[PDB]
Amino acid sequence: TQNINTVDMGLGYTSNTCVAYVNRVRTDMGVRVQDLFRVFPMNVYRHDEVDRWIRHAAGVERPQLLDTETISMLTFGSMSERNAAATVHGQKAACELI
Amino acid sequence: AARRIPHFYRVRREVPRTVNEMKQDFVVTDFYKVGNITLYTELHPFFDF
Amino acid sequence: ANIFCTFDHKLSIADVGKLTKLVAAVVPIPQRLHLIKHYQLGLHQFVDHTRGYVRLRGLLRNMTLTLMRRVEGNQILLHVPTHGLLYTVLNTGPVTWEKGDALCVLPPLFHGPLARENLLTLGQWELVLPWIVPMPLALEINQRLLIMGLFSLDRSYEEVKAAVQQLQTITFRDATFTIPDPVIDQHLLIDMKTACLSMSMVANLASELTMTYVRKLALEDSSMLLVKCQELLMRLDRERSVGEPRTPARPQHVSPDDEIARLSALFVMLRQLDDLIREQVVFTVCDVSPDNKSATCIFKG
Amino acid sequence: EANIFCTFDHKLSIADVGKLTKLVAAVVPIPQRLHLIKHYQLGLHQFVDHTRGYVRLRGLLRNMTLTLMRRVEGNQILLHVPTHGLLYTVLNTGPVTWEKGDALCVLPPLFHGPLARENLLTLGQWELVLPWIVPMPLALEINQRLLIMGLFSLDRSYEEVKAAVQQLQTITFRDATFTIPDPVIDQHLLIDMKTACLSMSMVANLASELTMTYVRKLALEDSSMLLVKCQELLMRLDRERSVGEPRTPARPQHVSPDDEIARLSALFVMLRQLDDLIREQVVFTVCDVSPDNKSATCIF
Amino acid sequence: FAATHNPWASQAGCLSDVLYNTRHRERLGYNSKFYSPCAQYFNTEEIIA
Repeated sequence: TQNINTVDMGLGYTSNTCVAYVNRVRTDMGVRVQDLFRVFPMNVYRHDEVDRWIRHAAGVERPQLLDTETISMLTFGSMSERNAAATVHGQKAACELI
Repeated sequence: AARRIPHFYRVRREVPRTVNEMKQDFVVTDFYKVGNITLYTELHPFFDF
Repeated sequence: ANIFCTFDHKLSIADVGKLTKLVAAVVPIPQRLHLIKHYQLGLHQFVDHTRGYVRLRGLLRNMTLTLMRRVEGNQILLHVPTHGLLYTVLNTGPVTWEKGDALCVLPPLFHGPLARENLLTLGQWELVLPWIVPMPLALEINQRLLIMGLFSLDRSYEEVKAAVQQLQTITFRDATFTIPDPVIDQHLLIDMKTACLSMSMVANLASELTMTYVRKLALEDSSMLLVKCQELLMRLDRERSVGEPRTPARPQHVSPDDEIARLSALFVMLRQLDDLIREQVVFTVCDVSPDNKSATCIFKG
Repeated sequence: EANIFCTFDHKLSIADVGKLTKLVAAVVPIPQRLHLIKHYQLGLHQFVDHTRGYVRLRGLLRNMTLTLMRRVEGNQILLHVPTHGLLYTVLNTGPVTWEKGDALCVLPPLFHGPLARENLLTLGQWELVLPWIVPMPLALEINQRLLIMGLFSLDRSYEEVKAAVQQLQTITFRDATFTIPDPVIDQHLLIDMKTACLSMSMVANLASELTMTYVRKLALEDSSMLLVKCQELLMRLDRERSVGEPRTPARPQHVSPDDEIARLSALFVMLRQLDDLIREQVVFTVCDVSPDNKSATCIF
Repeated sequence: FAATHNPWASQAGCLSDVLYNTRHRERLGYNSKFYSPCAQYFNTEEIIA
């Protein structure tokens, strides 16, 4: 172990940085909106069949069988969204505001 | 069957519709979206499965 | 096997003086690095409003604990304990110790107390240390907070309020505490909620599955024990269904995907309780200092 | 005492000592805890028997002693039993990833699916089979899954249990799929089912009357997703029990704090008695894991 | 120099302020692992700091 430390021997500002060059974009400027059922997995509708029908018509699946990963996702929060099989466009990002 | 035409309606139960009816109610830019479910039904422009 | 833990923040020499009084005590660290930032030291990274106590116990169960050894001008010399070797641990726990006690480590209950850890804190960081409690007090206080969690739903009546008022007050040799209620703002914390609901549903699936499974094994060779098991469940049925409507019609035929889901659900809901079922011992004491300020304890684990 | 010398009746060529010299710090089982030992009882080859019971191999292996393989030099092995507590290093060949923080158990090995059947040692008919070193959640998962296999499958024809165990034998744990080879029922497995049924009968008996109706109360109060699944399970169990409506609960009469303390402490005792079937004690606590996931340093 | 350009977005109790405050998300039991862009805009605590 080598314990070093810095002391600013200049007043005001003596060192600058400059964003200068783009290599490329990590994301895709994708439009896949944020899946709020992954963001809030706990919440359901009060009536049962309206919850089932909204999840069916929106295409979002429910957890089928209960496991320690299901309760760990519901309690702690984890990687609920699974990695896509093919990604030519890279990372994706979009979120919504009224 | 011309006489027993209410005997089908004598039982009171919802009947599921076909996947053809599940297909025809889709607009042309939602037919290709992943939320559409009848994509495994269409395999050929001449035949429906 | 020593760890260095530095602080990025400015510390005074008076901060060292109020730090060096915690000279040989346990800290948790999440994993063993040779050099670690102080933001991972202590339970401050985990404690917040909406997690609760049982999260702290569960993440303390696998958090590696480390005795403190020395304080330097900027860094802290930590010493990881080893199995079977004696060490010196100071009793920062709220309960006095005696010779021959078995010690476990549980998260503290006086979060943000009047002491405020004797005012050892930082900018958006208060150093929080886990309690080292004797094993029987640890297990009974776990049971006490769990049955506090059961009555937290039905807080309408007043005799349950007197019962939980008994539940807050604990008794021990020159020790009395007011245990904080896990229900706050008329709602339970989520960890106590899932722990108690899983425990109750394990009891439910047991009470409705044990008959068919003792029959399924009792078609084999029989003993007196399964006979008295069936008789005990008959006692439960004859004291249970005295007001329920007759002919409930439980069938001997049931599709397999039901009962395999029932068994796996029962097993996972009991499986998520063993952080609070088993009390993994971590220390026993071979000699207690006078005024119980410290103790030469032997490490277990 | 500590360093245990083994031998070989057969000579090793350069290929044999070459594949032995990459087996350093591998854990092998020894049944005897003696000094001048022999290589036919080394490993699990004398104990392995297909169509005999995986649970038998499991019980004898958890009864077997463990030791560490270091420093062959030609017709010598130098097994060294690890002392309790001190840090050691391990090298596993079981195709399962590891973690710097979890614990370990030792299990009889499964077939991964490529079916190599070459553990890089064979002397004539005699081969070496290594016990799999498995991280703790996968270990208790396979233990509870063979327990459900033994508990469910009694008094059933082959087709329904086949449809159960084609999806029950498979376990996907951290991008790795495993299947249990020999689930055949045992008298020892019968005494596990005996302890299981007695423990669940006892937790059925002395449980509190409020905990028997607690999930009904939380059902009537709050609706959450896991609560929706719990209401689905409990109401399906209720309608398999009774077609009548489950009544709402009122003010519980028998409220007594010492009563709840006593009955729930005995309940915790009985849940410990049930969990110690599947909860195996640890064998290795990780200090460090190698980045290629081949070796590790574990404190035991 | 206008009062408000989205009255469903700038009040102290709108759907977005309760939807994207990590205070309010923590009160609602949100998945902490997911990241949202606009959470840096609604969180008033480091805004005050």
